[PDB]
Amino acid sequence: GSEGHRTLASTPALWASIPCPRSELRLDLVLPSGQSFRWREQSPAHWSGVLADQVWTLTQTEEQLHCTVYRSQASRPTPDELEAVRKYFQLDVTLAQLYHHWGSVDSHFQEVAQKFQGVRLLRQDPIECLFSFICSSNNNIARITGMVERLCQAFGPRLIQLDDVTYHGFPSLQALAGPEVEAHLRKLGLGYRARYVSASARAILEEQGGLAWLQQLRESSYEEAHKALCILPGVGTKVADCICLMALDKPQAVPVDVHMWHIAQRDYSWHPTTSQAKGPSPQTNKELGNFFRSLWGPYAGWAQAVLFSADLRQ
DNA sequence: GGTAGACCTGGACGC
DNA sequence: GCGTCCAGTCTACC
Ligand SMILES: Nc1nc2[nH]c(N)nc2c(=O)[nH]1
Ligand SMILES: [Ca+2]
Repeated sequence: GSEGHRTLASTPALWASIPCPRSELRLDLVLPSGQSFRWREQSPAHWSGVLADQVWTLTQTEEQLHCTVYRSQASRPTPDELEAVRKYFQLDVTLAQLYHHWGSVDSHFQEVAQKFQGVRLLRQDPIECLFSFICSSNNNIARITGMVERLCQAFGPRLIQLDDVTYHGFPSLQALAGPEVEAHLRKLGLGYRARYVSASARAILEEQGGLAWLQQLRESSYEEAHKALCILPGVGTKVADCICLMALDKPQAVPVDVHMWHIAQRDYSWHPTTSQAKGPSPQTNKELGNFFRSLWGPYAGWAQAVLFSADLRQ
């Protein structure tokens, strides 16, 4: 009982709650949907992963989000620690207000959103988000998840061990810039993205001024941020958009992938207009992004997450 | 400025 | 069982 991944039932005294209705968040729809790749449902309806340099397990009831953290004497999450979670899930943003608005201007959204509530955006660490999505290009969520895992296991700080699972913090820039990192990543199966991670780690550290350069984009403008990211190797329109949206507070950023193209064509009968090409291309992708923004507004990136997540459930 | 394949790696087909 | 197909970014021309 004292060992292994905790459960709300097995270690009651070891869980603190946070007011949060299923309407505001659905762990099962958010955590495995390709925003963050480091959450695993170790026990049914119980998700474990690293949050703010500590390992947590989370599970929810109808109106509560149950949180438990592994740090020395096993205690309960403190009010400050719970605050780290509220920030991770950006709980100050009311999902119901957004859903209402989107559903109100988009018929199709209302339709889909009635069966997929609780899909919101995680507020992620810039570095993890950056490299995690560099590994996402021309790839599938299942594969990306393993790559990210092995990556953290090889270059990330070892945290704690639950059962046979050893958790690691996300690798530092210096670590990812180290010697022979690409080669090691290749043996780890990242394919040609091994070089991207390495190259981008070094470019940021030995050309852009380092971490301060990234962290600073949060205050910059979507246009600026997205522009600056494409500098980095392996970071194109999509990855840049994912980073802006998921880690830089750019809620209007709309990543364009295979899923968003299908959704556009199938549910909106969309077609590029200002672009002569009628298939994916730097031009058409850019236009699609604008179309969704024009369609959903300032939080288009969040609306996009709802449909994207629902489109995975096929 | 705007299109072609080429591209690591498996799960999933189709044959 | 073996050969496609599929889940973005970059480069080589046009
Ligand atoms: N459009 C889009 N593509 C994605 N890829 C991954 N991995 N996550 C997303 C997402 O949220 N949106
Ligand atoms: Ca594709």
